[PDB]
Amino acid sequence: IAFIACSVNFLYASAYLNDMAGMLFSITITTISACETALGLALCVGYFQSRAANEVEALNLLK
Amino acid sequence: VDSQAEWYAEYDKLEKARQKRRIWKWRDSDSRDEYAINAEEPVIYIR
Amino acid sequence: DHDHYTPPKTVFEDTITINVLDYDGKKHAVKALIGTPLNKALVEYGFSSTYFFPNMGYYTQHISDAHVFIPEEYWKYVENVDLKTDDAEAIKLMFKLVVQDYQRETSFFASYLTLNKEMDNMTIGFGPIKPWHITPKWSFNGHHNVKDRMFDRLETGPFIE
Amino acid sequence: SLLKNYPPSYLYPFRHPKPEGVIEKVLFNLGSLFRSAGQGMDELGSLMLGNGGMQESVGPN
Amino acid sequence: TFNYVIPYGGSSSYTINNEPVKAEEVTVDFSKEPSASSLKLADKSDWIAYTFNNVPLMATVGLLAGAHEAFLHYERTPIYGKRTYNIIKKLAPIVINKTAYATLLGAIFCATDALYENYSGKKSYTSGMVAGAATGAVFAIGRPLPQPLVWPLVFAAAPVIADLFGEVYPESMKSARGYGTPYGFENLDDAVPTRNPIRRNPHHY
Amino acid sequence: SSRIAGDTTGKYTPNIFSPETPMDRSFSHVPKNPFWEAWVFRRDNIQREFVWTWQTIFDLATFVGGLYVAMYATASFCSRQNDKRNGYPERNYYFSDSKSNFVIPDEREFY
Amino acid sequence: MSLYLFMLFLQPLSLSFVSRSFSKISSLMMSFATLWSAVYMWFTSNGANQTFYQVVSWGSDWSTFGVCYTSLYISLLCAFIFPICVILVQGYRALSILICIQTAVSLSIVSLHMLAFYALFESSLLLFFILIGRRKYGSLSAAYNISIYTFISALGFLISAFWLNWSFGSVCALLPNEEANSFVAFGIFILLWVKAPLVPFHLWLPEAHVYAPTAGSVLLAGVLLKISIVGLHVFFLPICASSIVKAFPLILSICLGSFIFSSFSTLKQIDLKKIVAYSSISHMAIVFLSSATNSGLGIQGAVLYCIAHGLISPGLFLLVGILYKNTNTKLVFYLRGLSQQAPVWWSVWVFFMLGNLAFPLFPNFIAEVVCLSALFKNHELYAYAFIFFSFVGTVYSSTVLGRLKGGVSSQCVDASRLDVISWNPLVLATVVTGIGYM
Amino acid sequence: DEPKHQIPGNALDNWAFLRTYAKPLPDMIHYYYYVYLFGFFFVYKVADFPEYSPRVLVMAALIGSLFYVRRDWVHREFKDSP
Amino acid sequence: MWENLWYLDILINVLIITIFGLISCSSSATKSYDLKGCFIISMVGGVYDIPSAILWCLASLSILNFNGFFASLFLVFTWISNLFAMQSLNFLGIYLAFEMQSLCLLVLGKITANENQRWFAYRGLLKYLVLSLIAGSIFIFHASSSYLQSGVMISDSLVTYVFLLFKLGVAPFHMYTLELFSVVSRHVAFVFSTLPKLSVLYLISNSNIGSECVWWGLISLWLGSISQYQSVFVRSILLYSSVAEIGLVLLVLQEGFSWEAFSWVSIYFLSLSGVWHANSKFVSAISVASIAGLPPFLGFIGKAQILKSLVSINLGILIFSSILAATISFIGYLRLIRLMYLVSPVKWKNNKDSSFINWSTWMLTVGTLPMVYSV
Ligand SMILES: CCCCCCCCCCCCCCCCCC(=O)OC[C@H](COP(=O)([O-])OCC(O)COP(=O)([O-])OC[C@@H](COC(=O)CCCCCCCCCCCCCCCCC)OC(=O)CCCCCCCCCCCCCCCCC)OC(=O)CCCCCCCCCCCCCCCCC
Ligand SMILES: CCCCCCCCCCCCCCCCCC(=O)OC[C@H](COP(=O)([O-])OCC(O)COP(=O)([O-])OC[C@@H](COC(=O)CCCCCCCCCCCCCCCCC)OC(=O)CCCCCCCCCCCCCCCCC)OC(=O)CCCCCCCCCCCCCCCCC
Ligand SMILES: CCCCCCCCCCCCCCCCCC(=O)O[C@@H](COC(=O)CCCCCCCCCCCCCCC)COP(=O)(O)OCC[N+](C)(C)C
Ligand SMILES: CCCCCCCCCCCCCCCCCC(=O)O[C@@H](COC(=O)CCCCCCCCCCCCCCC)COP(=O)(O)OCC[N+](C)(C)C
Ligand SMILES: CCCCCCCCCCCCCCCCCCCC(=O)O[C@H](COC(=O)CCCCCCCCCCCCCC)COP(=O)(O)OCCN
Ligand SMILES: CCCCCCCCCCCCCCCCCCCC(=O)O[C@H](COC(=O)CCCCCCCCCCCCCC)COP(=O)(O)OCCN
Ligand SMILES: CCCCCCCCCCCCCCCCCCCC(=O)O[C@H](COC(=O)CCCCCCCCCCCCCC)COP(=O)(O)OCCN
Ligand SMILES: CCCCCCCCCCCCCCCCCCCC(=O)O[C@H](COC(=O)CCCCCCCCCCCCCC)COP(=O)(O)OCCN
Repeated sequence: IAFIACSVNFLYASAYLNDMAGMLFSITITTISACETALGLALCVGYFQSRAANEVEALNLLK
Repeated sequence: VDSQAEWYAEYDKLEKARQKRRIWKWRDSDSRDEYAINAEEPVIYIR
Repeated sequence: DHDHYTPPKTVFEDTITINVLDYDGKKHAVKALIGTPLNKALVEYGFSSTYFFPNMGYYTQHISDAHVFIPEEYWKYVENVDLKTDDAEAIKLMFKLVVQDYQRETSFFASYLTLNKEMDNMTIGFGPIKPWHITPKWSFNGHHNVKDRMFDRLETGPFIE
Repeated sequence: SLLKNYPPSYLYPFRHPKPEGVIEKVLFNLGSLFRSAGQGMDELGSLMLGNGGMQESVGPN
Repeated sequence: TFNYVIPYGGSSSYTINNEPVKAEEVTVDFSKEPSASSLKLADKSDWIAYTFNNVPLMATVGLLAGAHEAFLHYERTPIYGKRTYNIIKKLAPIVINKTAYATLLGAIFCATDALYENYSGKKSYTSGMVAGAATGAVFAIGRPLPQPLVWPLVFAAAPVIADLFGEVYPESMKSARGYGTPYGFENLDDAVPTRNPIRRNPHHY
Repeated sequence: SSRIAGDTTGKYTPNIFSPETPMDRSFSHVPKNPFWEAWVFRRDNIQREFVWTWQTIFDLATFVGGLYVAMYATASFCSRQNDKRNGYPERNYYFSDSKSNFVIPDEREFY
Repeated sequence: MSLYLFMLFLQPLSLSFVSRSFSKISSLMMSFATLWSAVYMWFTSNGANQTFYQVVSWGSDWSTFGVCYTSLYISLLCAFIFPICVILVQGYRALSILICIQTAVSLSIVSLHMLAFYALFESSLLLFFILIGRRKYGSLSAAYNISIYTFISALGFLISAFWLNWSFGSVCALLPNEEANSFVAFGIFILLWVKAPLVPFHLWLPEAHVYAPTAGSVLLAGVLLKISIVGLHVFFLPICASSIVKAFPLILSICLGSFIFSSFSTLKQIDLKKIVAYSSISHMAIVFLSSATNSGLGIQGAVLYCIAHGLISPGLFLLVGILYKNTNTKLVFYLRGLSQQAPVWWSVWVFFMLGNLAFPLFPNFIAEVVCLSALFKNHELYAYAFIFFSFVGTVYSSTVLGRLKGGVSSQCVDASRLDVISWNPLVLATVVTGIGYM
Repeated sequence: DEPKHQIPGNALDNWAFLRTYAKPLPDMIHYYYYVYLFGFFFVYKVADFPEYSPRVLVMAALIGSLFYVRRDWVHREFKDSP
Repeated sequence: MWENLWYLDILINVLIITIFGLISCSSSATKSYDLKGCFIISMVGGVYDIPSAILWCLASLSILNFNGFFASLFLVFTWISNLFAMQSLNFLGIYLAFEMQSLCLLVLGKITANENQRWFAYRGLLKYLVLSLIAGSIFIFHASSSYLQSGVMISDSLVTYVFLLFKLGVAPFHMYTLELFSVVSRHVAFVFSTLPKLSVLYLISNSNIGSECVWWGLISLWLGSISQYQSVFVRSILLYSSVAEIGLVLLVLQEGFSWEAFSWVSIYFLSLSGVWHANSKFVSAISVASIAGLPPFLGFIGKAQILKSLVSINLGILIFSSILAATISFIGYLRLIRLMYLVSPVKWKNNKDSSFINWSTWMLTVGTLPMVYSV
């Protein structure tokens, strides 16, 4: 959500200045964010598969 | 064993080393952005 | 002068047996020598490497400890430690990182208990331990399912893996 | 086994089969030269080593 | 000298002076001069104004320390269990008291510094030592025996370190250059620069 | 019960299996006393019994700091007298606040 | 000079190629050959060349090596005392450590570059950390003390050397530079303050001496304390004279306080090595103050008194090590009747203790007379202060001697042929210097 | 037997004091997340801070060091109570 | 089109090596030395200056001790990302390069963990990921505000300065290194604690990313030293040493001393190689001595460069702090020596794969005298 907010700000700036830099940076954000999310979801699934029986909320480290 | 010649040769070597170091310490910024400080340097940018 | 020499006792006389409750719930008779620390006797018996953790002190990580439950009658033989020193620091990190909530009033570490004659047929149990990490080689995922022995580990202690 | 395309060096590590390619043949001949030169150097060293020359042989069963 | 007969070192004539000669023909400076805000904050004329200008630093530091401790407490409290007590009622005293006591210590320090400098009329080490001594005395009002001695000493020592390495040190080594000829020795034949080296631009962050 | 370990001829061998105790360098070792050992341990580790008391602060200040203050005052007086003796201007010493820059006398100058 | 440096580099080199059973013999031969090379360096050093007898450079400012009056005396002293250390030490590990330490220390003395001096002198930092913290007879606390003290003082010295190299462009002694800055002067001074044990930075030396081996203690007392005066004459006084004259009352305060409190602390010792180690600290203050006067008498007297200390304190440490081998004790209270039980050891012990009390037929007398004369040239009270409080040394030396001298003992603990061979050179050198061949 | 240091306190009382460190341990990401965020915003705000005297800066650093509580200290002493 | 060919050749090289490795995948060669040499050759086509040659040298020395085609391929990806970080001219280049490098770090961390090590390694990777997302999101938000306000994307701004502070791992941004590198493979920790820094240093020097504030380097120095002295585990000691040293190097680099930091990073790579790839006690002892800054080895030269640059700028507080914090860190290094030779008998794995370890120890001992001109 935060990355989308930043990419939208860049598109807004591109419309404001009639410039193509923000459009390029926004497609770059989309690609990098999607790759990061895929890898992170891989790590989350692998982390959940290695949980021991005693571990209760493995995914919720923030507890 | 000419001690005077050895002494003066050694001192000359050390003094030359000091002069070379102080020349070596005269350094402006080598930053690629810094075209003002390096205006006279011959460079080509491929960008 | 020249008082009487005392012949030493053979191994049979100075062997005490301790009944140890393992993590699975089975009771093991661990024969041990008087004068040996509890951690060494437990290691020699053939308990798995997950049952033990290195002593988390600056210079004591070569020693292998265990979280053990000691009956009230044998609390006297546990060794006193000075809080203003770093041995207490090893002990405090071992509670903070390994034992955590699984602590009980009977919780102790094996190295600070020395076996003697009066501790014969003492019943102790391995205390539950939380997942811990020092190095990727020296860590505990939380699964007590490896069938190795801490004896068969020649590695002295944790360093850069 | 599952695969039958395993390299011959992998299947016969003790002795590689007879060289068939030109490069392999050249390597074989170079190895022969190296073996002879090494044995010559071995004997020259054994002369300096003295009586016995640190020679070794197979022992009887 | 490197001999056992005459004293080591040397002496310079006090009557003879050497005319200053410029290190370079044209001087380009990348060091910016002090801002008007810095001179305003450094002004100790009015002790109340000096105190009120410099306390926001102390209050900020106290707020970070209190926030650190309050978060250490908050992190521990269990979300899954509903708590009978109110967490902010527990946590607010921490931050508020830390910030208040820090601000009070900084206020004593700045006020005593300005008052001593005004009364003495001179800028000196002693103003910082006395302000630090008073602040450390306030720190150790009801504390056990070593602490009445140690805190006045530590709090007094801190301004001495600040003065020694923040003011005396830079001013002692302004002249030394590192390029061309040594500052004392221009008679020696070293490469003389038209311009001083600019290793970086004036900063703007 | 004892035997001579050392051999001047050079045919020395250590009889680790010998029934008789060798007369080696440990033969002359001092027997030692339990309480003397504990006194040595106590005396070396006397920092354990250190306690900050007003009496301790009083002693430390009055003797150590007092001797430092006395020595510094005496040295300053001697420096002042020597400056008057030599004819030098009052020297700018580190903690003396003097409006003179005289530090090292010029050898060439006549004072 | 070149021969001496080559032999200094050859000694550690030989250990790599020796059979590991010939190591002791090869090391002893190498030590004696280095001593002979030092004698050759003295022979090729003409007094006509007044500033520096010899200067050699091997391609850079760092590789500039030279000998002066102080450097030549200290280098001959270390080359003289090293063989005794070699025979006292057994094992390839110990031999390697001690040879590397001696190579680094002896290269430091003749170095003329502050940065190279720092690099060679601190190369022996872990070697003492390992040496003093050896398995059974070492203490980790003492090794930590010495290592940390040396690191902080040497880092301050290094920062001052960097500032000098930036400002002047050179940090070699042969190039005349003067500075009036007090920060750089203190940066150079702090190393001297720590290395020459001066109150309150003297705590490392005692713990190190007690828990170091006898060869290690001999080297530490003999030449590592003297490295302070090489640094003072070579790298501090030529450039930092203005600061020493500015701070002279403070310098006297610290030096005389070190003398007095070290003397008083010596009185509370029950361990023989600690008694000798504290005597060394009290002895260093006169040297430091005499040099700091920056007069012809002071420099010569300080270097002379350093030679006297480097001939007397190694002997006391060697005798104590021999007694500890014979008795397995260093407590004065356990040791009694040594006069009757060890007449030959007792004679040399009394002789060296008289040397430490600066009696006339010993080099310490001549050296002390010169140093006190320099102090009297500065002011009368300066000499009077040192002369009076010298009586404190007599009290503790006499108490130790009286405790050891008589009593009841059932053990013959007297030195063997090897031990007598070990101290004979030191006794001969002490006599020769005492009659005036300083 | 050898001379040994006297250990103040009783064995079981000292062990009970040490056992007060065995409490539920939060994971450090929660602290790190907030420190990272507020630190980024803090570095942005610092460039706008007024220039302070070196003496005041050093005193502020001293006060912050004195006021800083080690994470273990809160761990041992934390009570889930009013 | 010819200027584009220089960059295109590197792609074509990497792609054909990738497809050749995929085709020639067999149990007979699990250690693919041939593709490692091919990758090393391919990375020579990206050398254009001295800093790029240093990048190539470290990249090759790293790729020697990775095992397998796949990890070597991701090290090549890290090299490409680093090469573009050096050449980045505005916000977009910086962002693209550095989060590509972050992706390579995540992949390398994931693929060098055993099944028994997944519970902690994947946790550390996830925590690193979330912290990196914080840093990148703040960077790009402020970049959007700047691009709106100024109309141009200029890499000389506070935003990139703070983002590069996160990348360096200084003062409040060093915790991701502590959490991640504690739980990952020793080679992964070694290569990603040294190699990334060179690109950031080059970007800072060339694009004038310097601030007047000295708080962050000072905080890095003091915090690193004190935490190193208080840390029980050996990995944390080594990790905190880097925080302290990189804070000091950051203080030096802001003032324009690019040459000295470029020498320091290389000497630090060589010094850390031996302690991280611990196989012999003596090699680790020399490495630890070199990291301390100790005189007989090349590490003394590298630290001396930074300290010599410090006295030139004439900031007294920094020098005083440097001395005291250096002593505090020296205590921890002495702890490391004590643990090996003075605590207990030590037995280690016989991992006889010292590819460049012996060469690195030789270079640390030898290289002091040739490089003495620098200081
Ligand atoms: C809601 C979120 C919660 C956080 C709220 C804030 C969020 C952050 C916002 C902005 C953050 C940026 C600025 C914050 C400071 C930067 C630190 C940081 O971010 O690192 C990440 C850090 C976590 O990193 P970590 O790696 O996980 O923890 C490492 C430790 O081992 C941690 O393990 P530990 O805690 O168990 O161990 C602590 C250890 C760690 O060691 C340190 O803390 C190092 C700190 C040393 C000073 C740091 C450099 C100071 C330079 C400041 C520069 C500005 C001034 C310039 C001039 C100053 C000249 C010096 O120190 C100690 O043992 C306790 C003593 C603490 C100070 C020690 C020095 C004592 C000197 C006093 C002498 C008097 C005694 C005399 C009598 C003695 C008798 C014998 O996060 C924080 O700690 C932030 C907490 C914010 C509270 C700070 C309060 C004051 C801040 C300003 C004052 C500056 C002094 C620093 C005090 C201590 C700070 C740690
Ligand atoms: C043989 C002659 C070599 C002598 C001169 C070299 C120049 C000619 C290069 C000829 C190649 C020889 C390689 C030697 C150096 C490499 C440099 C280089 O190559 O580019 C520089 C050169 C021009 O750059 P430049 O001379 O540096 O001047 C540009 C500006 O001045 C901007 O550059 P800048 O940064 O130098 O600016 C001046 C700088 C002044 O900077 C300096 O003073 C430099 C100091 C020398 C440091 C040397 C160590 C560097 C380590 C790199 C090792 C070289 C790896 C070789 C890689 C390429 C292999 C060919 O001032 C500064 O303040 C900047 C800071 C510089 C960094 C600080 C220096 C510290 C270095 C780290 C030392 C730490 C100690 C480590 C341990 C050492 C212990 C002993 O570019 C070229 O000539 C073309 C490069 C082409 C390379 C490969 C292309 C041919 C093959 C293409 C197809 C490949 C695929 C087929 C493979 C075929 C084989 C299977
Ligand atoms: C286990 C040991 C058993 C063996 C015991 C050995 C016994 C030793 C005998 C004691 C010797 C006493 C001699 C003392 C005089 C010192 C000798 C000496 O120094 O030689 C002088 C020559 O002088 C003499 O020969 C003196 C004659 C000695 C005989 C005179 C009568 C003997 C009575 C003894 C009184 C001596 C008191 C002197 C006090 C200092 C060298 O002459 P120069 O060339 O000028 O040397 C330069 C001077 N300087 C050494 C300072 C560098
Ligand atoms: C002026 C120099 C000073 C500046 C220094 C920087 C410049 C460096 C110049 C010298 C660099 C020398 C680097 C030495 C590396 C050591 C060689 C090495 O690592 O070999 C490995 C290589 O390991 C491999 O992984 C092999 C794969 C790669 C093989 C080499 C690839 C060659 C690519 C071509 C490079 C040519 C350069 C391209 C054009 C410049 C073999 O060791 P292992 O088998 O893995 O384990 C050793 C076990 N033990 C020692 C204990 C017995
Ligand atoms: C690292 C230095 C830190 C000091 C360590 C001292 C021991 C710490 C104990 C804490 C006590 C607080 C610190 C006081 C030290 C200052 C010395 C007092 C001398 C003094 O009062 O004179 C002042 C100037 O000295 C000064 O204030 C400047 C003198 C600088 C201090 C001495 C520097 C060298 C000391 C290093 C010793 C060894 C280092 C180991 C710590 C007044 O001067 P004024 O201008 O105000 O005139 C007055 C016109 N109203
Ligand atoms: C917290 C730590 C500190 C707390 C405890 C400190 C208590 C100690 C205070 C008393 C110390 C002894 C007295 C010396 C200081 C006196 C006051 C200093 C002022 C001063 O210098 O006056 C001079 C004192 O006489 C002198 O020159 C010195 C005479 C006393 C020295 C001889 C007495 C002891 C002898 C033992 C040997 C020690 C010295 C060895 C060399 C004479 O005035 P002025 O004519 O010089 O003009 C100088 C202008 N103020
Ligand atoms: C702008 C900055 C403002 C100022 C800020 C100041 C902040 C503090 C700076 C202090 C820096 C000094 C660093 C030395 C720290 C003391 C040594 C640490 C104490 C210690 O416990 O070390 C143990 C042994 O050390 C020992 O046995 C050594 C004993 C003590 C060494 C003496 C110190 C050297 C001399 C001090 C002054 C020298 C001249 C100063 C100019 C080994 O601990 P471990 O390895 O078992 O680890 C287990 C962890 N508990
Ligand atoms: C409190 C008693 C003093 C303890 C020292 C005892 C004797 C040491 C004397 C060593 C001899 C040479 C050292 C040069 C001066 C060192 C200290 C002299 C006393 C002193 O602090 O004077 C200060 C000036 O020195 C300064 O401003 C700098 C002081 C030293 C800085 C401390 C740490 C520096 C470390 C630097 C490392 C290397 C850096 C190289 C770039 C202030 O006296 P004042 O003239 O202002 O009079 C104002 C009085 N009303």
